[PDB]
Amino acid sequence: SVNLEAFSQAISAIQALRSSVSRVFDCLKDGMRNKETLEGREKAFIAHFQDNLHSVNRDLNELERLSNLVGKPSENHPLHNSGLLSLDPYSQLLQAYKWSNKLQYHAGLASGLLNQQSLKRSANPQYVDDVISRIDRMFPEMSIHLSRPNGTSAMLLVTLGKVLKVIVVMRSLFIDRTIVKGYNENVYTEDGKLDIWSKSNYQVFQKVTDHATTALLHYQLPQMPDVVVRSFMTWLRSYIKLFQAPCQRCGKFLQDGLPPTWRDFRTLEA
Amino acid sequence: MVVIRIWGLLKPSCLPVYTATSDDSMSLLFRLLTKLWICCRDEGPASPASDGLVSRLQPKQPLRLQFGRAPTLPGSAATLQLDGLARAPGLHLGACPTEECKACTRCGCVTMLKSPNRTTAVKQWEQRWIKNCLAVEGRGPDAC
Repeated sequence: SVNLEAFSQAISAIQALRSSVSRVFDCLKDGMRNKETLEGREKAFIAHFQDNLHSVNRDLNELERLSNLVGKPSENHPLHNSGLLSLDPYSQLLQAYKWSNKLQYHAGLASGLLNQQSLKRSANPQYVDDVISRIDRMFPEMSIHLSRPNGTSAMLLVTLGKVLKVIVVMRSLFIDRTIVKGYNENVYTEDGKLDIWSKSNYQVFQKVTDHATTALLHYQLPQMPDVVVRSFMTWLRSYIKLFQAPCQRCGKFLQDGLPPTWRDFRTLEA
Repeated sequence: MVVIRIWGLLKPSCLPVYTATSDDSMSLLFRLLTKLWICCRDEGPASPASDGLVSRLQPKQPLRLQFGRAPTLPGSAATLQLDGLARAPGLHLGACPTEECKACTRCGCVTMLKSPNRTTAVKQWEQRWIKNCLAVEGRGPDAC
C-alpha cells in the first residue's frame, strides 16, 4: 500500500496546475515590459502553453495510475474513534500516532546525520552468539549452520542459490578469518576425517576470498557485533547473481565484483 | 448620463457597469443620482433613509480609477536639496499601464497620455489638446 506517494504526487500536480494557470492569466494582464527590439514575448507565451500541456499530460498519467481504493475504508480499526462521544474523550489516539511517527523519523534522520561523529578517542559469554545466529537465520534464501569442533571459537558456514558455500570461522562476536569455496570443492563436512579447513581453492575464488578479507577489515565496527555480522551477510548476499559488470563489459576478466558500498562494479579498478 | 443613455439606445455598445448584469443597472443608477441631486440641490442633507438605501452595493462596484496628479517641491521652511540625477523621495485609455508601449508623453495636470495617441478618429480630443494642456507647463516627455 504505497499509493500514498502517487497520491501526494497528484496533489502536487493539481496544485502546480492551479498555480501555473493563475500565473499565466496574471502575466497576460500586461504585455512586454520593455522589449525595444522585437515581440519575443511569444517565446514565453509558448513556454507557458507547453507548461499547460505538461500539466494536462501529468493529470492524464496520474488518472491512468491510482486504479481504485479498497472497500470498507479504515478497515474497521478506528471504529472506537467512530464510536459515540461516550467512550471517546479519540483524537488523542491519532495525535499520539502522528507524534510517534514524527519522533521516529526525526530520531532516524538525526542518527543518520550524526554518523560524522566528533569523538577524538574512545577511552576513560556463550549466549550472544547463538542468539545472533538464530536472528540471522530468519533471513531467506541464505541458510547457515554451525558445528564448532575446534572449541570456544565459532565455526560456521553459509549457503546460497548455487553450491558456492562460504566457510567463516570467527571469534565470539566479530567476524574474522574467513574463506570462500565453490560447488562442493571444499567438502568441509568430513573432509579427510572431520570438518577440515584446508585454506584452499582451485585458484579462482582467491580474489573473492581477498575481497571478503578486506571487507572484514572494513566493516569492523567498535561495538554492536550484530550490526557487524548483518553488514557482513548483506555484503555476501550481493554475489547471488555475478552476471552484470558496470564500468566495463562482462568480459574484462575472470569475474567482476567489489561492492563495499552496496554497489558492485568491475573489479581491479578501485 | 441621459445623453449617453440615448446614445446606447442609438447603439448597443455603450459604457456598461463592466461587472455583472450588463445585459438595466443604468436605470437605478440614474434614479439614485437624481435622488441625491434633489436631496442636495438647495442646501440639502449629506453623508437618512437615502443613505440607508444607497448603502446597498450590488455586484457592480468597479475600482482602479486614475485620479491624475503629479509630485512637487515640498520645501516648507528650512531645507530641501536635490541633485541632478537620482531624485530623492519625498485620457482614459489607461494613462497608467503596467508596461510601457509607446512614446509615453508625460503631463502635469492629469493627462499622462500617448504622444501620437495611436488612434484613427478620436482626433477631436487630440486637436483640443495639441497645445499646452490645463496649466500644462509640466507637459513633458520621458523615455522608458
